[PDB]
Amino acid sequence: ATLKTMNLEKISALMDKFEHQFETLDVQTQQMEDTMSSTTTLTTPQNQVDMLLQEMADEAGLDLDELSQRLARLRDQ
Amino acid sequence: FKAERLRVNLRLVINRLKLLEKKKTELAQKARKEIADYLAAGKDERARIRVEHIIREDYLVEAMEILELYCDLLLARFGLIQSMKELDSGLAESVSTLIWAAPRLQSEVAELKIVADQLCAKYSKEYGKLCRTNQIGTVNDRLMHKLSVEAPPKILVERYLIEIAKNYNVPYEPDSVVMAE
Amino acid sequence: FKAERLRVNLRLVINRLKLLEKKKTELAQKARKEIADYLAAGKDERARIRVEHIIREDYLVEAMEILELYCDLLLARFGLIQSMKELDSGLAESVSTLIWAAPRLQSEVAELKIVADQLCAKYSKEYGKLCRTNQIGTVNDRLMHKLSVEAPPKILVERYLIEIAKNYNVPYEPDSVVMAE
Amino acid sequence: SNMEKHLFNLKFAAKELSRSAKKCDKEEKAEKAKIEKAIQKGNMEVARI
Repeated sequence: ATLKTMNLEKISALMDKFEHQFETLDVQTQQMEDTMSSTTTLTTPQNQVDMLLQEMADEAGLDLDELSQRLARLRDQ
Repeated sequence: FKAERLRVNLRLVINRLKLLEKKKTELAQKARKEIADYLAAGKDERARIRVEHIIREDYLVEAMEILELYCDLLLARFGLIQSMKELDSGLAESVSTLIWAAPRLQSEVAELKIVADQLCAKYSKEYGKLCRTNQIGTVNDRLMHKLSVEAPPKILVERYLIEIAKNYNVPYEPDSVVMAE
Repeated sequence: FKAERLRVNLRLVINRLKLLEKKKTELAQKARKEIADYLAAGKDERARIRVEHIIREDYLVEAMEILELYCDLLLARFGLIQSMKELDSGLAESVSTLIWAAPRLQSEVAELKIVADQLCAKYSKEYGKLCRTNQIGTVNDRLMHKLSVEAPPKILVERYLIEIAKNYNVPYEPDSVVMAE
Repeated sequence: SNMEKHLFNLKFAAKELSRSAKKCDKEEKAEKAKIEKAIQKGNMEVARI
């Protein structure tokens, strides 16, 4: 009864649907990642976290503005 | 019309433009890293389009800065424009540019649309849904070009790529065909 | 039509193509082991068809990369195409290739079909259910070949087998009849 | 009257923000310690987050 109801073809289709659904869910998660990283950007700069990581790496002992100004120069050129 | 509404909305536009400028700057700084990474993995045209996004965003930032300047000028001379019925030579450029840019940035900032409406309903000489379209032919050329929608020159993009590769300590072989012209 | 819908769907297609590219790469790396094992157990033609699957998947990956490039270009010039009614020379290739590939990858990615529809309902010159079929004769040849459906050349398959056997430290006797031609 | 209760609410929100800042400070300390104990094991992304 079960196999007649839940055949192999139905299984394959259902599993493919599962896979595609969760791929779509990954896309959703990536979309939310991008947005949340864009929103909370003033409260979480990059330079600060970089400096903290470098300092704490030097401590734990392991190795790992002018740019925009020059781009402005190019824009003026 | 209501003048205090215009004044308040101008202040709000100023503040919103400040915040958006800072935010766009941060996002650009964070995306340049991605551009470098794409450059450091074979992909070259991809990073090219990314830096195209970047330069467009930076033009937007510059346009917003100029717009904030004009808005602050208008907020300063508010007392002058609130009395006279016809605008002067000093405010003509500001008003024209602002009314022309309102529909351009209506998505990023909304108060700008209200400002444009207040200015349209305030003036009648060459002002309106159709009269403004013809009377906005004296807006700032610099801002008009920065806020325009056109593919930047490939040489500028190539130079941006070269520089971004230099700063991030990564190689990049710019196309000689573009570097020549 | 709705433009914001197109923009959002383009971004979604980009992200989905990125993820699918990474996933396909991992799957290929995991299947090359199986191909080697089949080679190390007498079976040769079996591993041949398996590597055929692999090369087809890799062509798919390359096509998806190019498609992502074109989608990002379109997302960049969105501001330009959103105003003009007729496409330009720069976006012609991208639009044609994307509309031609939409029904090809409609299974792997769905948003691509919506993008193609928005572009079809947006343009009218040589655009439609039938006009597009004739106006899509300027799509990228490279992508057209990569995404095509044809048995790859046996010499390429033999070279893939030789290399996969070399890397996995296993022997393989390629057919001289194929290595000669 | 209404002004008095509103003042009470204002001061409540003030000290609430104060204690929330203190909470964020101690959480910063905790995260700084967690990154220390995590970087030792060779995790770069965990440390970054």
